[PDB]
Amino acid sequence: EKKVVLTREYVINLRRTREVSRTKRAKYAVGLIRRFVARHLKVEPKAVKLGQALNEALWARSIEKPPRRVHVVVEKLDDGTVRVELKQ
Amino acid sequence: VDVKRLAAEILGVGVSRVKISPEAVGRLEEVVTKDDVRALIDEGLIWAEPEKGNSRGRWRELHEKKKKGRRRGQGSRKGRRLDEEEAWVNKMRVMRRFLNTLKRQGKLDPATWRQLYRMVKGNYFRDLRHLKTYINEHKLTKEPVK
Amino acid sequence: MIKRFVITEKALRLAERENKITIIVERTATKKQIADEVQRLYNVKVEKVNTLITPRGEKKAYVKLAEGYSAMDLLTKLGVL
Amino acid sequence: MKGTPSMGKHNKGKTHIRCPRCGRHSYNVTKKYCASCGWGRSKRWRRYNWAK
Amino acid sequence: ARNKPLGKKLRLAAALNSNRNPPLWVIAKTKRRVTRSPARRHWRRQKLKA
RNA sequence: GGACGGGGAACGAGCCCCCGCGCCCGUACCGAGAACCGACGCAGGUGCUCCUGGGUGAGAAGCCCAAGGCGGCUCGGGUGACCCCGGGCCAGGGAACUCGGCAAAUUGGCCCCGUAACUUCGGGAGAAGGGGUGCCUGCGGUCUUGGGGUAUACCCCCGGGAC
RNA sequence: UAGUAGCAGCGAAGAGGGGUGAGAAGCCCCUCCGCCGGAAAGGACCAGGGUUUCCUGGCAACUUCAAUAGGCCAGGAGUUAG
RNA sequence: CCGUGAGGGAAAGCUGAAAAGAACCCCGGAAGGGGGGUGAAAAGAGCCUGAAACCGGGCGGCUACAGUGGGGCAGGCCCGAA
RNA sequence: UAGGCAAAGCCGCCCGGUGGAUGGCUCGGCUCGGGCGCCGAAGAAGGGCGUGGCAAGCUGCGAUAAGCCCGGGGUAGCCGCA
Ligand SMILES: [Mg+2]
Ligand SMILES: [Mg+2]
Ligand SMILES: [Mg+2]
Ligand SMILES: [Mg+2]
Ligand SMILES: [Mg+2]
Ligand SMILES: [Mg+2]
Ligand SMILES: [Mg+2]
Ligand SMILES: [Mg+2]
Ligand SMILES: [Mg+2]
Ligand SMILES: [Mg+2]
Ligand SMILES: [Mg+2]
Ligand SMILES: [Mg+2]
Ligand SMILES: [Mg+2]
Ligand SMILES: [Mg+2]
Ligand SMILES: [Mg+2]
Ligand SMILES: [Mg+2]
Ligand SMILES: [Mg+2]
Ligand SMILES: [Mg+2]
Ligand SMILES: [Mg+2]
Ligand SMILES: [Mg+2]
Ligand SMILES: [Mg+2]
Ligand SMILES: [Mg+2]
Ligand SMILES: [Mg+2]
Ligand SMILES: [Mg+2]
Ligand SMILES: [Mg+2]
Ligand SMILES: [Mg+2]
Ligand SMILES: [Mg+2]
Ligand SMILES: [Zn+2]
Repeated sequence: EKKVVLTREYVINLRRTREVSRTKRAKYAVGLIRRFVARHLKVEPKAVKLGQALNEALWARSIEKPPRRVHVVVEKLDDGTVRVELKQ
Repeated sequence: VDVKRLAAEILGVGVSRVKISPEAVGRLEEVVTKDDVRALIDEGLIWAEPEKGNSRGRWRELHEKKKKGRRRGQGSRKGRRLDEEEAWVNKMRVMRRFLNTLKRQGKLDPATWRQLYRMVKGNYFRDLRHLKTYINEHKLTKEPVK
Repeated sequence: MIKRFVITEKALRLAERENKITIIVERTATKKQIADEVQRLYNVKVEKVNTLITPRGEKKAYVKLAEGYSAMDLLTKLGVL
Repeated sequence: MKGTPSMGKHNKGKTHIRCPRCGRHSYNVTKKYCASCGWGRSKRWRRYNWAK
Repeated sequence: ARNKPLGKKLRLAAALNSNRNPPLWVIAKTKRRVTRSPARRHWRRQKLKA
């Protein structure tokens, strides 16, 4: 029922995951995406909602090997929340 | 209450395989009895996920290859596979029951039977085929043994 | 010898479904004495008596009445329900 | 080994139980008498003058 | 233990019956002078020598 | 339980049908990297005491995965200096290190060939030393387990298993 | 001393979405990811412990952090034999 | 309560004459806070008095080119009602 | 040149928080003097368990269980500490 006011596509580069401890990389990538979306959509990082396909993509190779980049679609809602989903 | 604990008992599966639909979150707080859980199972709001059986497709393909002689070379053996003591038991029974039948049928005289019996016990013969050839070569029977 | 009746959720379920009354008796009462006491006091017939001693040290008897007497009716008559 | 690891073996056995006469945790079950009141070996109550 | 003697079980029953604080109306009746019970204990900390 | 004896009654069973009685105490739960002992919701001890599917494999080894359970050996995030603890690699040299090859490294399974002095004749011995090892396509052998062929072994045909 | 040491080391770990709630990384549900699987982990059970079991409610204290959770607290219940 | 046991073993007194034990309003998730009450006095149930160490705030003096505490003399700032 | 003018820090007083000293109180102790002096198979002392409407401990009591009967004292209140 929530209306969409803005739609954008981004390629988020996740190469920073290769510079942090191997034991946390997939979780770290979730934080990278929230900070990216909050920066490019001017919202707080807790206002960013990740889609299931995006979460599954980040974890597809377990905690150590998230992908190097993700192509996502970002939707801003009429109430100020933001949805991020894998482009597919 | 813990609905998964009750559902697992009713469904007869592990708690690790009981799935409760998120659409029934409103109704989970009202569960009191196992009959209440039986209502939710009947409505399809609680079910059991099918168990995993390890797939044997790869094994069955490999099993056929091994029957044709593959993947059993020198580099794939790490210990003893042939039971030598069991092989002796089979070798004695194969030879003795052949010789004892020939004597019971009158095709072998007891003197010749005893010599062959002791020669079988003495590891003279490699296998039943070798024993037959010796019998045929030395005319130890009136007619050749097949 | 009878101290009180047990009127819990489990006890009431056993009254309706299995024709049993649940009582607390003196800890030294035996199954023979419990059956005699129930028959004398309430004029019923006892089929069998199961007993246990609770973790609080009290003896509880599940007393099954014979098939002509109602455990639910007896509790109502006594006014303990 | 004599310290903490050996304390692990004091979890299951007993030397004494409760005495029926005096009620203390002092009845030596193997010796069959009470270390406090002497019940089981002495019909008189054990109490020494060196004890206050 | 699973296999208990009754005499020990009855001493355990007594400790279970006594392990509780004074009722709230006792606190009111004594103007908050009586709030604790010496028989109050926790099964993990204060061990019975039963 | 049986046998071998002694005594007694006129009835009467180890068989069939049928009737009656079976008191007292324990029974929850943990049973341990949080229910026991160690002052603790303690990497110890008690108890891994008894039981455990599939693949690989000599293996109740390790590794991977079921049944079943767990993410509670009860802090989270960011950064990616030094230094510390625990790991990986390092040209040329190869014990020059050091009390000392400490530590690390080398070797490593299985099959074949081969194996010295000495010796209490048993051993030494896996002495030492040399070689082989994957995958695929076919062709064989030795057995085993059923069934069908005159058919109890042999022989022929069909299905499965091991080497 | 000092808002300092420790809350690392003993070969598992979390993440997304939803619900509850004054308040949620942590409670409940699903999905994804992982660890054990002849076992610090699954099945049974002796001693010892003694109510820690189960239900409802709760969060002053207790849990090396948090908490709406809990072996904690309050109230109720539960152990049946030739 | 400690020790298997023989044995060993603490801490911990005080509202007020009278509960008159804090109505009622606002805020807080709650402990509670503000206002407003009772009493001669909050003495407020964590209850007579309420010291020092210790910590917070206010005030006086000093404070980043000058090595510390104590005494005497001289001076600056501040207090100096009884 | 000094003042406006100040960092962190120091000293002193006031107020507050913490703490529980001091002072007052005392149904407790201690010492001395006087009296009185055995209980138990008619089952003692001691212990365990139970016992209250809401009751955990102490005290009392014993399945007749903070109690039952008779008499005397005591008259209007009572249901121990509380
Ligand atoms: Mg291979
Ligand atoms: Mg041999
Ligand atoms: Mg029973
Ligand atoms: Mg010693
Ligand atoms: Mg002993
Ligand atoms: Mg313990
Ligand atoms: Mg059980
Ligand atoms: Mg722990
Ligand atoms: Mg599973
Ligand atoms: Mg950290
Ligand atoms: Mg090198
Ligand atoms: Mg040298
Ligand atoms: Mg040198
Ligand atoms: Mg070495
Ligand atoms: Mg640190
Ligand atoms: Mg592992
Ligand atoms: Mg964790
Ligand atoms: Mg694994
Ligand atoms: Mg294994
Ligand atoms: Mg286990
Ligand atoms: Mg529980
Ligand atoms: Mg609960
Ligand atoms: Mg509790
Ligand atoms: Mg005061
Ligand atoms: Mg003056
Ligand atoms: Mg300053
Ligand atoms: Mg007595
Ligand atoms: Zn004694």
